[PDB]
Amino acid sequence: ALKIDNMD
Amino acid sequence: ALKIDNMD
Amino acid sequence: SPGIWQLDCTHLEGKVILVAVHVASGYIEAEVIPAETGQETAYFLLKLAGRWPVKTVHTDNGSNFTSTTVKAACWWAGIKQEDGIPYNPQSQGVIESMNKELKKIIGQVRDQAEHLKTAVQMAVFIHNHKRKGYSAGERIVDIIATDIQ
Amino acid sequence: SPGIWQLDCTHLEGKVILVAVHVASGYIEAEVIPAETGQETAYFLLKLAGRWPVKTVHTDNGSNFTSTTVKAACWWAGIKQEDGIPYNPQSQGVIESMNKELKKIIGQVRDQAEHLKTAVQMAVFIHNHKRKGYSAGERIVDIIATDIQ
Ligand SMILES: [Cl-]
Ligand SMILES: [Cl-]
Repeated sequence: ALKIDNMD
Repeated sequence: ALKIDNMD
Repeated sequence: SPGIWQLDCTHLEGKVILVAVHVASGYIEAEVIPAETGQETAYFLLKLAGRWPVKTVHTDNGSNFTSTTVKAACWWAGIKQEDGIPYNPQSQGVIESMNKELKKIIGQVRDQAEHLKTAVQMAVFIHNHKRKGYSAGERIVDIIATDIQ
Repeated sequence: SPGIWQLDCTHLEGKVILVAVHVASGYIEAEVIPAETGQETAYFLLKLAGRWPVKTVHTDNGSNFTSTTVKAACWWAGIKQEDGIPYNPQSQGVIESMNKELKKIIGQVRDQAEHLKTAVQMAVFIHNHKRKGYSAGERIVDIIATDIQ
């Protein structure tokens, strides 16, 4: 999700 | 529950 | 000095952020929970006392002071559970200004995190690494190491 | 020295216990998750780096070494993400003996806790406070304070 905690 | 993390 | 911590509970995004502050250094640890209960507070203090040498905790409100489960965790971990009455009036202000600063930081990082709990740990990191010049993470290690020696 | 940590993942009760070991002291932090994923490992490292000055982490397997989410958390927190190949063969044995010891302690406390995660935090507490005589909690503070000065 392009987040540090969920790069998907 | 008489447990340290749940005394009920 | 070295073993005294204070609990603090603030709200954001419809959830609760529970914080433990090491009073002498300003170093903090925090977690996000859906609501503050004795059971969650007790588990949080068990985590804290396995990580730092926690002698006394000033609880954040009378419900967590009274809670049998918080008392059980404090007994298990060898912590003196105390009230958190601001006998020194400057204390209310210091905690309030901390919660304000933590929420500011959370807003600054919030778009880098899917979950609030990630943003709160980013805020914990920035708070504990900021130099004031030593940081609060430096000051708590120095204080505890001085106590050990 | 002061900033090197190693990840370790062990299984109990159908769940996973993720552990970070500060290599020079033997101090540990741990959590229980339903299964080891890059996202959970990344969040765990972000917590750890907000609490201690983590310079390098030796990851526990090639999946968490490769994970883009673990790489992102390590970039965010300023950690050098490394492999955890036991170039010193004595390492496999030290980690394995640690997992055996932690499971033994979990078993000894397990009936005082409703949830496994509480028993694991009780084991973390007993492990970090045990005097070997200094405890691992004393040694990690000693080591980091010496580094700061
Ligand atoms: Cl609440
Ligand atoms: Cl797994």
